[PDB]
Amino acid sequence: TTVLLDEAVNGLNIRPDGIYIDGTFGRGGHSRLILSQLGEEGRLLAIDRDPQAIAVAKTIDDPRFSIIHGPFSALGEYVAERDLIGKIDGILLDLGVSSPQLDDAERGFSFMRDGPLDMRMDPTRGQSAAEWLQTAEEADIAWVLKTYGEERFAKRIARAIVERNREQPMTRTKELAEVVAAATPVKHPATRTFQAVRIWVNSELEEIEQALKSSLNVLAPGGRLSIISFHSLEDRIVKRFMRENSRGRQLRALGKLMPGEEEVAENPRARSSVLRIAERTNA
Amino acid sequence: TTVLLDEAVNGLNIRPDGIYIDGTFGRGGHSRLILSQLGEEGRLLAIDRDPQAIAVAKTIDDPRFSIIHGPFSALGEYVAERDLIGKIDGILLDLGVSSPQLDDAERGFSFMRDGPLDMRMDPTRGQSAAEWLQTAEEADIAWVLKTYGEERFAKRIARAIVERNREQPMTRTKELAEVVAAATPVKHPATRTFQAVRIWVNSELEEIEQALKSSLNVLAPGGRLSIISFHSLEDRIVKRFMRENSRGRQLRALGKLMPGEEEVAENPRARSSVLRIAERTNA
Ligand SMILES: C[S@@+](CC[C@H](N)C(=O)[O-])C[C@H]1O[C@@H](n2cnc3c(N)ncnc32)[C@H](O)[C@@H]1O
Ligand SMILES: C[S@@+](CC[C@H](N)C(=O)[O-])C[C@H]1O[C@@H](n2cnc3c(N)ncnc32)[C@H](O)[C@@H]1O
Ligand SMILES: Nc1ccn([C@@H]2O[C@H](CO)[C@@H](O)[C@H]2O)c(=O)n1
Ligand SMILES: Nc1ccn([C@@H]2O[C@H](CO)[C@@H](O)[C@H]2O)c(=O)n1
Repeated sequence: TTVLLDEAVNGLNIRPDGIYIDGTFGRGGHSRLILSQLGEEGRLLAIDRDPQAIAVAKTIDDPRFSIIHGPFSALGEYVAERDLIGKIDGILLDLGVSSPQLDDAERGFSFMRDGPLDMRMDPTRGQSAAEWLQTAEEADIAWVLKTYGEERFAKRIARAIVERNREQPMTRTKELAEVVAAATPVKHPATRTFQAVRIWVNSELEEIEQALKSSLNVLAPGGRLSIISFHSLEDRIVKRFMRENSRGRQLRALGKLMPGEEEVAENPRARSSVLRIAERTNA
Repeated sequence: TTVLLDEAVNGLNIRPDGIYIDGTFGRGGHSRLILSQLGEEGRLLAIDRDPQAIAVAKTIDDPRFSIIHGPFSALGEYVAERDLIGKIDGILLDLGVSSPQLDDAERGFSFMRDGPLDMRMDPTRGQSAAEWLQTAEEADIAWVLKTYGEERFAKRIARAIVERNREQPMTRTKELAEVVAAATPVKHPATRTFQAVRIWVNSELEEIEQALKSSLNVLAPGGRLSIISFHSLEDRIVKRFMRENSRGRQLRALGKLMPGEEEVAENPRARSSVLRIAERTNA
């Protein structure tokens, strides 16, 4: 069994007639897993901001299942639209990018394979990486790199980026990667930068914050939160939130699980993953 | 699934040909569960200081299984006796009393049903509760009550106990319970006292400390620690130990799980249980 799949689903404490949210449908792994544990009175409501994820979800032929296209920050609204306030028995969030977003160079997440410098989980709307970098001030880019990338060279990288875009506007991931490599002495030099930019383009951290906030208001008594963070910056947020809300009383923190050596050798990208689980009290 | 059984066993990350220790055999629940996941090359070594537990283990007819009668603090020695140093793939400890110890009034753990004031997990040796209380100084008893019981009234309770034993030596659990109730104003008054005395008679906290210490030396690379604490005083120890030894590098802490509302309503005594999991690194 794995932390990432088996433990995360366990965390939801599924009952057959319960009502669950998969806030990060992706390719339906968790969703299918949850559905297989639901009875005929069970209900699964799924969310994803990525159209391709919606395209997968669309094919699921189950009257108990539905999908919403939008950010999981609007979780509270979705639940209100359906008069489900206080009737959610579990919310699962499997945070970060999907494998298709990573593997399809055209989605523009990769500095390894060339593609449009995009980085949007939802390319239907909002500002792309290229546009953001094309308009942003040096100080802005620097702050993004330091805060979301933990990039020591944020200032010089931001400088080099601004200069480049002043002279020859960047449009492709490989251009960005090459500018970052050049700007830095000498892992790959552009990794943290790409993470920082991605996190900015997608508001990933604030998204998590807002979803966690709304979760308290939508959960039934005994309702579960089962949240997988991909890396430290997300996890910091999940931990802070569970800590603040369980000390005293609206939540009871039920703990935290990380993948062992075997699971990480089996799956490399699980390296920094952290599952956290909590439960809505009666307060 | 439960934290107490399913999650704890998951924590061991069992491979079919691995070598595991169940340090708290009890009635063989975990042991049977582990065995069912072992192949023909697998090995389970079990420990318990309680003869009745040995009497259960004895009936298990499996060449892969063996039982040792002694404190789990001697874990390191047992493993050395068998030339298994560095070859243990997992150690499970399910801490505290067994249900039979609780339910059999004659074992003298209960202030509800009368029995000999004993409280020994291993009645074959060591000093009983009655003997300890019969010889101990007021200040000693007081310290035990405060530290292991978190009993506010430790001083007056210790005083009353000393006086009682000076006049009419206590020999039965109900005598102790009545003395404690009388000594205190007015839950049940004797609960914390009984816990404190039990913990002293059995050295439960130091036992845990020593076993954790030896575990580092016996574990193979990737070897697991899966430890269930029954209450806060044990858990404090497990947490401290995993924290100290994973910051920097001999252990990697893999997290912590607590039972949710449902599991605690299903099982009352799981109320304060905490599962912690770790893994031996290569250091
Ligand atoms: C790590 S994948 C989850 C994969 C899924 N658990 C599975 O088994 O296939 C994360 C998914 O959540 C989506 N996502 C990430 N953040 C989101 C957000 N803030 N709002 C809506 N969807 C989001 C991504 O588009 C991606 O498809
Ligand atoms: C909570 S019961 C474990 C029950 C077991 N997990 C099962 O499934 O049946 C704890 C057992 O561990 C034993 N035990 C507790 N502390 C011990 C110690 N320090 N050394 C050896 N055995 C101990 C007790 O005698 C008791 O039988
Ligand atoms: N609608 C929007 C979207 C993005 N921004 C960008 O936010 C950054 C603030 O550090 C700056 O980089 C700024 O360009 C904005 O100002 N308005
Ligand atoms: N072999 C032993 C066993 C127990 N004790 C008891 O340990 C307590 C120290 O606070 C005191 O209560 C003391 O009686 C001891 O001194 N020697």
